[PDB]
This record gives sequence, C-alpha cells and structure tokens, in this order.
Amino acid sequence: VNSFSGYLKLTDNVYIKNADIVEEAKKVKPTVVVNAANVYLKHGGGVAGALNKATNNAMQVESDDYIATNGPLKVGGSCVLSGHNLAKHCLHVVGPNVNKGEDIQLLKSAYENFNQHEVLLAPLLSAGIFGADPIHSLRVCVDTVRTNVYLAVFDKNLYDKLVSSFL
Ligand SMILES: O=C1CC[C@@H](c2cccs2)N1Nc1ncnc2[nH]c(Cl)cc12
Repeated sequence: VNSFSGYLKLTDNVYIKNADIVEEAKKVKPTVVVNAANVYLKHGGGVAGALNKATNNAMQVESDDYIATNGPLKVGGSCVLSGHNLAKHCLHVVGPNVNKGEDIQLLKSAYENFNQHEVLLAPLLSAGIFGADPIHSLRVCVDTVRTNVYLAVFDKNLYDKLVSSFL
C-alpha cells in the first residue's frame, strides 16, 4: 500500500492520472520523482522547468555541479539527484527529443532506467516539448517498465485520449 490517490489502473504496475506532477509531488512526497531531463540538465521548460521552479532553482544549482563534475548524460540515460522539497530523490531521465532529431528507439532505453526503482512518480518520457507522440510513449512505458509507475499527465484533454485509446 502506498499514498498515491485517484489513479486509473492501466496494468498490473502502471497507473495514470490527470495531474500536475509538481503538485502531485508536493502532496505525495514520493521516494522518486522522474524529471524529463536533457543531457545538460538545463531545466528551462516543460516538466523540468516546472520541477526546478518549484525547488526555487536548487535543482538547477545541484545539476550544474553534477555536470561540471561528470559531463553530460547520454540520450536514454539517467542520474539520481536530490528530490529537494518534492521527493526524496529525483531520477533525471533523458528521453529522445524529436525536435532535435534524436532516435525514438532510445525511448525504450530511457524507460529502462525506471526499473532500478521500486516505485516512481513520472511524466510520459519524450512527450510535450520533446515532440514524441504521447500515445506511443505510454505504450513503450507499459511494455518496458516492470516496477510500479504512477504517471501524471498535465493536459486533461491528453489524459482522456490516452485512456480511451489504451489497448
Ligand atoms: O502532460 C504531458 C504529456 C507530455 C508532456 C509534454 C507536454 C508538452 C511537451 S512534453 N506533459 N507535460 C506535463 N506532464 C506532467 N506534469 C506537468 N507539469 C507541467 Cl507544468 C507540464 C507537465
């Protein structure tokens, strides 16, 4: 039993809700919140910009130190950093950005990072400003993640479309 509330159950381990991941994180304080990161951990917009703003820029400060030490992430890769006031940990995961020409096959590799964590609150990877089809992202998620994932979808119209078209 965990503290997530109001989710539709898609599969044994994947749950979905129309919710702002920022507000959801602030309420649940999950062990792991997933960020829709880029390789530079520059949290300018989208989910990343929103999560960082909610930390009063502390996520960005921590991230800049991480990059200065380790260099950029790989597309499809991840790193674990602090969750600040939102969660215990933030798993920064880099899905391919279609608006940069990156290979969509790397979306499966990106979701594989979730399997290192028993329970996660997460957005759909590569959706939104990353330019991929969110329906496809949901399919890859369901077919790749085996741990318990609670997906927050900000846009209500998109949420209804994902549910109604889910196989
Ligand atoms: O709903 C969705 C679906 C895909 C993703 C994207 C939208 C546009 C580009 S990628 N997306 N976005 C969010 N998902 C959860 N919480 C959020 N909070 C804010 Cl702010 C935005 C947001």
